[PDB]
Amino acid sequence: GNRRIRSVGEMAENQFRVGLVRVERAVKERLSLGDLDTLMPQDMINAKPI
Amino acid sequence: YRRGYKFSTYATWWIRQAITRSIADQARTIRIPVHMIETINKLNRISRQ
Repeated sequence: GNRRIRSVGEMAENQFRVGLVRVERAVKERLSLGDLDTLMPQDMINAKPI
Repeated sequence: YRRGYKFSTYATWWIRQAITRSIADQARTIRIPVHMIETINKLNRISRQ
C-alpha cells in the first residue's frame, strides 16, 4: 500500500506536458510581443520539442 | 543623442549584431562561415512554415 505502479500513459503524459512547456516559454514570449490581430496560432507553433 | 531616440534601440541593434555573429563564429567544433549560417537559418524558418 506504500507502493504504486507506473504504466505508460502516465509517463507519456509527463513528457508530453514537458514538451508543452518547452513551447510555452516561447508562447508567452511571442504572445505579449507580437501583433495581436494577425499572428495566427500556428504562426507561433514549433512542434519540434514535442 | 541628438537623434533624440532611446539609446536602447541603438545598442540593441549593435549588440544584436555582435552576439548574432559571435555565436555563429564560435559554438561549434568546426567553424562554419556565415553564408552557410544564414542559409541554415532560412531553412530552419521555412521548414516550419
